[PDB]
Amino acid sequence: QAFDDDTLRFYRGNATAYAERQPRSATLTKFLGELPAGAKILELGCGAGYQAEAMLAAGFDVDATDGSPELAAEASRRLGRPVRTMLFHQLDAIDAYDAVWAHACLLHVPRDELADVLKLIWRALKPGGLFYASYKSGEGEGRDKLARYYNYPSEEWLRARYAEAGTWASVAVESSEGKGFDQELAQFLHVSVRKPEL
Ligand SMILES: C[S@@+](CC[C@H](N)C(=O)[O-])C[C@H]1O[C@@H](n2cnc3c(N)ncnc32)[C@H](O)[C@@H]1O
Repeated sequence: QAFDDDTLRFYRGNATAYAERQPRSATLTKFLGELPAGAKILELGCGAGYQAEAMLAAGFDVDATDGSPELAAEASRRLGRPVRTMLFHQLDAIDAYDAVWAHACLLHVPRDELADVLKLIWRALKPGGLFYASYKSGEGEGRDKLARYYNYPSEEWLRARYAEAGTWASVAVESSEGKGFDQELAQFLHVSVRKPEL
């Protein structure tokens, strides 16, 4: 399957504690700066909704979603708006979003299913749309002490999967250094791609 059960089970049993941590906004600010005001944005794996809240306040039309009903519930309370429950592989929209934001969530997709998920995102994006996704880098898939699955890919592996998923007009990648929820130091790869213009 395109999702890991124990990963989702972790978020559904630790939603209160996890909802207390706010993600860094550096890459979000850069992302929004590359979009027109009021852009239509789909957020995948929105978690507690901190970033969806920021995007909405910034004037964007955000369709926030998360695979965990528990976290989606927390996000809906924070946003005062509907945060729907949706697993990545359930996406089936076509040319509906100017951009897609997926912060530290597609890293939970089983390696063999990532390309297919990226293809769904390609289809959901409008021509010329921007898609950002961050991943925890590594040299092989694994699972942390909290039972969360990570695809732990290299930039080269990610680029190969993105190329198989579809034709991208451009692919930009930058890295950052930060501590994960498990308090372990980790490197994150931020992939920003553009869907070809009409
Ligand atoms: C590390 S959290 C990041 C939440 C957020 N974007 C942030 O940076 O705070 C990983 C997110 O991916 C979501 N999740 C895990 N598996 C997923 C799946 N297969 N479909 C969609 N959501 C999923 C989890 O519920 C969780 O909210």
